[PDB]
Amino acid sequence: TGELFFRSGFGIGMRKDSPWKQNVSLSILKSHENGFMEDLDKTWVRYQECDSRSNAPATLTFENMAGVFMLVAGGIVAGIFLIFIEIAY
Amino acid sequence: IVTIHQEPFVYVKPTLSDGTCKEEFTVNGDPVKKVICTGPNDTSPGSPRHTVPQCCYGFCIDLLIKLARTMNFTYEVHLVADGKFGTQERVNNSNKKEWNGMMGELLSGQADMIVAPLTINNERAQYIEFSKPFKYQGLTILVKKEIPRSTLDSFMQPFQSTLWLLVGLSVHVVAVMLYLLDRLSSAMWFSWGVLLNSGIGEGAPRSFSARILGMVWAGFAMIIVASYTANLAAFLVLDRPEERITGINDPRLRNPSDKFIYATVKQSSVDIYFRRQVELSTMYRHMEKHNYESAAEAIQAVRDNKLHAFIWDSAVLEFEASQKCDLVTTGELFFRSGFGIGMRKDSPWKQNVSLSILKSHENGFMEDLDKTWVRYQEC
Amino acid sequence: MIGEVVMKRAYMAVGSLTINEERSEVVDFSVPFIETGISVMVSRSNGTVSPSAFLEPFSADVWVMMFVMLLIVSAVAVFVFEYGPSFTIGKAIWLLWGLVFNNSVPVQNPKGTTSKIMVSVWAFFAVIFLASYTANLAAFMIQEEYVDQVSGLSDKKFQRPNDFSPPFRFGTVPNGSTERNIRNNYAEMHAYMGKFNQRGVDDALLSLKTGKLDAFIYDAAVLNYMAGRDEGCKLVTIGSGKVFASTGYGIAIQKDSGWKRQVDLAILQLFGDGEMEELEALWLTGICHNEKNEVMSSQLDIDNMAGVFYMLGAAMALSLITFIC
Amino acid sequence: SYTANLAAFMIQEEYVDQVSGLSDKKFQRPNDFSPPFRFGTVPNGSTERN
Amino acid sequence: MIGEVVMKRAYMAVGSLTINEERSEVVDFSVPFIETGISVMVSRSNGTV
Amino acid sequence: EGCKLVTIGSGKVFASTGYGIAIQKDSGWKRQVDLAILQLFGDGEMEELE
Ligand SMILES: O=C(O)[C@H]1CN(CCCP(=O)(O)O)CCN1
Ligand SMILES: O=C(O)[C@H]1CN(CCCP(=O)(O)O)CCN1
Ligand SMILES: *[C@@H]1O[C@H](CO)[C@@H](O)[C@H](O)[C@H]1NC(C)=O
Repeated sequence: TGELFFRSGFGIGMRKDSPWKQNVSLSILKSHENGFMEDLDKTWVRYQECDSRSNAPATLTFENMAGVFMLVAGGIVAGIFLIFIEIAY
Repeated sequence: IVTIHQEPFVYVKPTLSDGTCKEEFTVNGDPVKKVICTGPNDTSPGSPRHTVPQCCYGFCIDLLIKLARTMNFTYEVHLVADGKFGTQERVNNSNKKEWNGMMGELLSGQADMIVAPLTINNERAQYIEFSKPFKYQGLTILVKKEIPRSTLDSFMQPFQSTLWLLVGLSVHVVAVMLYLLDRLSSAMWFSWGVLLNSGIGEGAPRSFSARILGMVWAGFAMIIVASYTANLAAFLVLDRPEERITGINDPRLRNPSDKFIYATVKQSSVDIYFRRQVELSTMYRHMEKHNYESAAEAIQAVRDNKLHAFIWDSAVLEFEASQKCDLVTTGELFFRSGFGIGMRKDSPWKQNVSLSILKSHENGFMEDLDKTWVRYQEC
Repeated sequence: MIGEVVMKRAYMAVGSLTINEERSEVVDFSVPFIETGISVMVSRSNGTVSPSAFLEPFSADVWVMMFVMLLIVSAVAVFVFEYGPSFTIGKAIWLLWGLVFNNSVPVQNPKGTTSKIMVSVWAFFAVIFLASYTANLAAFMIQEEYVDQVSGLSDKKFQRPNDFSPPFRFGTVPNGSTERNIRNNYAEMHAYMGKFNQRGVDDALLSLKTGKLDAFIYDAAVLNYMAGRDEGCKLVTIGSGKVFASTGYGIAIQKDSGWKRQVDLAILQLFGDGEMEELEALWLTGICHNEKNEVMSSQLDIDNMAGVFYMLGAAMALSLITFIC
Repeated sequence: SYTANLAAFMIQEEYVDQVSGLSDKKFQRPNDFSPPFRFGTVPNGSTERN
Repeated sequence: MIGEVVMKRAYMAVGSLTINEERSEVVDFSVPFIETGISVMVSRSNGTV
Repeated sequence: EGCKLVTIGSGKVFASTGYGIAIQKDSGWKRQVDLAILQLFGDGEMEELE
């Protein structure tokens, strides 16, 4: 959730006065230019197993509207006794 | 005393033939104090620049009368010439910037005091002296409320003509199929009655191959009706008028376009505030070509579908919107300030005036004044 | 600017200068203060209602449960009535089915006082069920917009657009860095894009709006700036997370200059303090950037009501099959 | 149409009494309406003295 | 704070200091940076009838 | 907690006053200090502080 804040980047750390800074930076730039970084991203960080979108409104489940069935069951249980008494009288 | 024309605070009306204000009484049954202030006509002087007297009254006049009674001194009220509040600007002559309006008149000595809704800001606080604010207020925006109309087309809106035609074909198809499966007008009547729920006909499809079709048709009709009702309800709910500005930070105000027009009164505190801002250059540039010469004129223009928004003091806009029933103040107050009495530096009235203002605020005299001249909310 | 810096006529260059493998052997770049790359901009969509939305309000448990309950109620009513055409088991089911669906189809009333109470209770249940279904369907009609985004220069829509619906017709401005990068990386895409060359960036937006184009490939920063100030917010970029050949805007400095370390430290300090976000808030953010998808519920079409028609056709076919048997 | 319009009209919001403040009949004449308005302040202060 | 200012032990008093007719004969106040007074606080009402 | 309370508008306030800075009875600093405060009302820093 939210928008990215404190934009930064990942880099290779080295000690000062190390004879690898320029070559490492040039190699990183070349990899960016020639699409090696894109291939690496598509190989390791690339997955859409379960996407997301605007969730639909909730649907009424059995427990959400389990009152009408109980009311009708009570009505039928009362009606059986009513018919029994009517036949008996 | 130099005063300006502000409806909530300074009412200006023509005098009678004999040269006296018409007698008037308030609701409680008390006279309304009035004074004779000599000033030009409502419009610009121009050729007929005769200064015909026009006695004025209002909340500011009552405050001035109270101040005069508290400390023994006589007054002589008059209106300003240019009809502006005051600002610093250059002239076509050598570059010697000078004030105009009430501020210029006070500085030039033509007036000894200012009694009017004058805001307190740093620009004009370096030349004159202000007393304690006798009314705290801010800056607000006034717009015209839109009538809540319904933009609904004919009843056919929820369903496109193709769907209507398909339903019409389908009803006939089901009727004919049921008639054929029976072995007729009876099938068509039954289908129409089921679809429209009219209870016409006595069709009895005893065939076991037609009861299922009839049940399916009834379910389809119920589903269609429910879908139509739900779509109509959803469309009606989501049909609302466009939102208002709702504050000065509205993106619409940030980006000025010919579609939306907003301005204020030329040579006022609002103009200085907008010009001094560094992040509001676009708004100031847009408003520079639409500012009006008076508050009443701007109110009338906004009322008659000519101005979209008017930025002005809250104390005046609230009163205006409480007696029109068609104007509304939108947004939150910004640039909070107060109204004070302006005077020249080194005058023997500043301390006494400030003490009198504080005493009036504490005792409750100010309140009364607000109730008498303000707080008329009827909308 | 690069020539001026190299020619010693200036010490630093401030502006929208890109960093790349070349152009660095003659000038030293500082830490970038803004990201950029090769992104794709496409027009926004709205979306409609699902064909099966007419079954969304109730779960399947509900429909089957109500079916079984109706069968049980019909059987109980028949048994109670058992204690010319007085009543039948096959007619009670028809009457109950008609009652459930707004009670439109003609039915035959029972001839028993006891059965009348059961019929009334079933009618009450049916009215409650219909009201609940209508309310849920009305609630479901509130549909928001959906952003049909793409992975970006890595999906079949760009690699093989000729094996699906009419091609996306993605295009870019030729004779530029982006075209060279596309040619060097993906020859097939560059060859295919030759039929959608756009002269300028101003006309690209008009072409996309009209419908002549479906995707514009260009620099990320320029595309974001243009999208921010759209007259209707109908254009949206692909996103910062999916950008090809990412780079940044930097400050050109003289080679082996002692100010490079201080400049980079100052830029990093500005990033840490939070001044960059404030600057982008007023200089880069457009009219509409932090906006959701408008609901703007639309009407119903044949595609929207496809499920109901399919169910009706299936029921008709089943009826015909039963008649044949 | 009637059902749809009624459903649309069923949406309601909150409202404020919008009392003038120490100048309306609620505070001046509490007995006209339900006398027990139950409004008070903190004693031994500037507000009570005022 | 008012006593400290009067007693010459301080030059200014910064805080939530209210301006009034009294207390002004011994010290001089500046332009107020915040407004206040007497106000009424009440709960909210549903109002859905 | 819960945002169940509310207060009347600033316009409907009785015995309005303000918060100030106490200074010596006779001192030129005030003449400048006031201006400084007014400056804060022009640049808009008061709104941000609030
Ligand atoms: O590095 C630069 O010089 C500028 C120029 N860029 C335009 C790129 C044009 P194309 O991608 O080659 O078609 C925009 C910002 N960077
Ligand atoms: O007077 C002051 O210096 C302070 C004290 N105030 C408290 C007022 C409490 P009550 O209303 O009189 O009971 C708050 C700010 N001003
Ligand atoms: C860095 O690269 C240069 C060629 O660009 C090479 O001569 C040098 O040996 C490299 N440095 C190291 C430490 O390998």
